[PDB]
Amino acid sequence: MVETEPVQGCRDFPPEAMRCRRHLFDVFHATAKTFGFEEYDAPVLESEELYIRKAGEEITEQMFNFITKGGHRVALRPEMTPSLARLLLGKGRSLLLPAKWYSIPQCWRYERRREHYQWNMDIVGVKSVSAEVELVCAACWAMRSLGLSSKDVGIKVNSRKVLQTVVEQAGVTSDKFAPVCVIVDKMEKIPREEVEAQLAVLGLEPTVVDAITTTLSLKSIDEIAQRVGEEHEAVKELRQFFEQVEAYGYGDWVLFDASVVRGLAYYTGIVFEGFDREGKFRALCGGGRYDNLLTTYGSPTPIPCAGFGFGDCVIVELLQEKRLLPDIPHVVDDVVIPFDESMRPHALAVLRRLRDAGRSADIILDKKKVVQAFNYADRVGAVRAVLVAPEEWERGEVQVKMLRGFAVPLDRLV
Amino acid sequence: MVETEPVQGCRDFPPEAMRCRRHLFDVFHATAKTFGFEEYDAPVLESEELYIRKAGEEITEQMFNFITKGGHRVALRPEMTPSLARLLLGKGRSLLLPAKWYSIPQCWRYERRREHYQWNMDIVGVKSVSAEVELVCAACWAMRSLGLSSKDVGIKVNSRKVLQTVVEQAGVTSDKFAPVCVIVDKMEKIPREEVEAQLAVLGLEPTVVDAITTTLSLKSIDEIAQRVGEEHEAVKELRQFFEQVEAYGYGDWVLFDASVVRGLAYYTGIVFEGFDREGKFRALCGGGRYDNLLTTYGSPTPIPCAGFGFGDCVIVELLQEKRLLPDIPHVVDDVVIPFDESMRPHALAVLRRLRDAGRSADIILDKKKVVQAFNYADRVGAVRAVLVAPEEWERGEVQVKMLRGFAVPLDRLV
Ligand SMILES: N[C@@H](Cc1c[nH]c[nH+]1)C(=O)O
Ligand SMILES: N[C@@H](Cc1c[nH]c[nH+]1)C(=O)O
Ligand SMILES: Cc1nc(N)ccc1Br
Ligand SMILES: Cc1nc(N)ccc1Br
Repeated sequence: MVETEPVQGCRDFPPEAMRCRRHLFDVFHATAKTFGFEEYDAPVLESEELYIRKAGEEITEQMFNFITKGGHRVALRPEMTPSLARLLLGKGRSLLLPAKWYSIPQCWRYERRREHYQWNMDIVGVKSVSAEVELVCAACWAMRSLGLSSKDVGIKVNSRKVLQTVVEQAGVTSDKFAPVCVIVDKMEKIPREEVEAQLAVLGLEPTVVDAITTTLSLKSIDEIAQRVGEEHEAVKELRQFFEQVEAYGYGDWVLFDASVVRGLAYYTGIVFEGFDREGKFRALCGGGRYDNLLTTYGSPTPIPCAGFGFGDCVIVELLQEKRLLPDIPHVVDDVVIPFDESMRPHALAVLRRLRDAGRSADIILDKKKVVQAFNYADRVGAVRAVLVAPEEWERGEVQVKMLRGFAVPLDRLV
Repeated sequence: MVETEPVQGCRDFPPEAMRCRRHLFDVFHATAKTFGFEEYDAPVLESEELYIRKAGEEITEQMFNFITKGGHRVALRPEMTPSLARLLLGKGRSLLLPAKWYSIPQCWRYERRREHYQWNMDIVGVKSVSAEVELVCAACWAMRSLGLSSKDVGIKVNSRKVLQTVVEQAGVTSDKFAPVCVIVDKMEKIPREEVEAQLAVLGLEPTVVDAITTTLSLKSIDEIAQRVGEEHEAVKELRQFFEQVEAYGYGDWVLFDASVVRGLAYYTGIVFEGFDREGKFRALCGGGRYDNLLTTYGSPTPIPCAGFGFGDCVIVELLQEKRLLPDIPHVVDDVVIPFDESMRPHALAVLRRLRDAGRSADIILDKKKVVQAFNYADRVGAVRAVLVAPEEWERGEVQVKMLRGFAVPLDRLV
């Protein structure tokens, strides 16, 4: 035999598993359309340039890359956001803004699974927190559409500006801010002592760290205000954020967590994460504001951006745990059963009529006995079995039977 | 700047181009559902083993492949059919047959464009030509659904068994039959003299070639019969085929062409190609019967298979040529315009109501003047603009205006 298992770390999607994936993707699509985003795509294979940010990131560290025969540096994309930036940047003044773009790219890592699908939603050209508000509400919407509630999940929200103020006041050149987020992002996962030591390696001093941990463990926006001011950008922003989410009707879904930073270098302002309220699973989704990526890529004018990624794995685990992923059995409207081979030409004409009317229909393709054909109809989840027999055809009729046996005229079938 | 162009031979799909791709994919999906096929997927990255057939094929020759860091032979799939076989074979006795599986994989080649999307439709477990009939009718259906007619296109049909009989009677061991098809497949593309010389290289003699070209240029099924018999498999098959397609209502779409072989090694019986009736474009789609692939992959019992691939490029060129690809402008049902920032909380509640009712709606995310907001609504193709102003909100109303301005109650919006 040839190897029937897929390549290391990659999933097969036979029809059963594919119905589960469609169930999910359908929601990502429907949500995106509900929120007015526009679909886009770009190649899974990008130039390796695009992902060299040098902030010790997990996503750049764990990169599926290789060299073409021509000697060019390429890589299977680990995330979408850089591809988006390339596209947006490719369009100059010609891109109407604001722009709301979404996609469901397969993304790759080398190491544990090595690929996944990630819904991406991004808003371009909106300075205000109204964008983050929309994005966060989109993630909730999607989760709600999958049957989840604010009892089951929520979205932790923060701003990196708070910590930016604190880092800056510590005398630390602003270049250090990206690696500091990537290290502090590991605060939950790994112990307190082993995070400290990373910051010491990147040249930071002890009193400047104290203020980091303290601010990380601040429990409220009012507590942040005490430390930084009530008309600091972040406080006004976050109050506006929570006020807007409150008004849209999703206030029970969102909450402030000062420990939330995310592990990506490019986030400048608000950042967020979906999580289950039982503490069982990793982040359901993740995003934030990244107002300087496109300047970094060489845009002559800075372009404000915000968005998120919502993976295809954790959501499923969670939906299984909550018994919200029932087997989706296959369905087709009609199965057309010729009484025998002499009725095939006639069964085809029937098949053609049914399909013309927008119905999904099979016709039995092999030579088989009526009861075996009917069993088959049940097995593939036919709503209806349509028997084409010679005695009924002579009368201009067929025999129909609902699975979930009467004589019926041809016109009246549809 | 970073490089804004995609990697060599790969396409970007910004929203405009993506709407064109959805237009097409929608039809592939809808057709598949109409014909009762089940979606599946597998990884774009496969083991290179899977494609070593050694019949001098163009698809194996032009393979996008590389080695992982672990030293394993892998490759971006050039086609789907081998992946399908792996899947089908992975399921043993447990796969209910017949099975009808479809997918729209991106496929890859190294060399001219290096990737494309290819609708795949395959039927597994059906001995009879009813499968090829269904497949061919599916391809037509799809093309018809894109606005094309039998005046514009058709599907040339043949059987490799005819040539098999002729090759065998020439004393040529059956091993030679796969390379002979791959060479003769180049009969249209390259000149008569340069095809002859390929067959001479693979050890064939002169009189055996004469019979090949003559049979290739036979113009009718009746002419084939003269040469091989009226109850040769192929003649009975093809008559059954054309009779069945005739009965389904698509007889004007299909026709016999003895020169049709396809360039793939695995086809055993009936084979077909879509083409434009003006002689301008390459093959729109291509397929056939491959009853021994799964035996070749190590199946303990032979499993009959048939199917086709339908690329995303030629169809588009053709649809453009026939003016059947109009710009699909963006649409959204509602754009919600707060009179000003003090009306935002209220505009959100409105936004929430609209979306709850299944409508697609935006809300203006930046701070902007009403007329600029309304311009924007037009630019993104809003069907309707919904103005949330303080005088109307106090009355429990909004101002609605159709783009393709009245006071309206909130309940009555939906
Ligand atoms: N690229 C981010 C998600 C994101 C989309 N837009 C902004 N952020 C991630 O992989 O987590
Ligand atoms: N794999 C074939 C198409 C096909 C699908 N099933 C059978 N044949 C191609 O690339 O042309
Ligand atoms: C979980 C994950 N994250 C990435 N960034 C890329 C692939 C995979 Br799998
Ligand atoms: C036209 C084409 N054919 C393949 N087999 C693979 C990629 C591409 Br592009």
